[PDB]
Amino acid sequence: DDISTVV
Amino acid sequence: SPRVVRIVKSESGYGFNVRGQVSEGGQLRSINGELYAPLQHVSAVLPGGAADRAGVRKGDRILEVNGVNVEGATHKQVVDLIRAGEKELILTVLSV
Repeated sequence: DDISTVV
Repeated sequence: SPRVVRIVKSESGYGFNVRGQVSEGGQLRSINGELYAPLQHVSAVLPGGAADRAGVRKGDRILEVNGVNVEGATHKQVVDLIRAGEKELILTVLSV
């Protein structure tokens, strides 16, 4: 699965 | 077509989320009818934040970060590039 980061 | 956006960090950050694959490389996929290796993309934009004000939109695919090509890049590589500057970020994006 793809992953996410808040930047 | 690809476009360049400059974003200056608020103390809350750039105001967007980046989403995509953990690994390097992978199957090609066309974006707006043009062929690319896998691209990370913008999965959220904070209303009124720096990215929003700069014209970044949900779904934008990220082709370059700070002048470095990130076609096929790992998520870590893209995040590390986003973090390269103290306060400025330049992206090449493709809106979908």
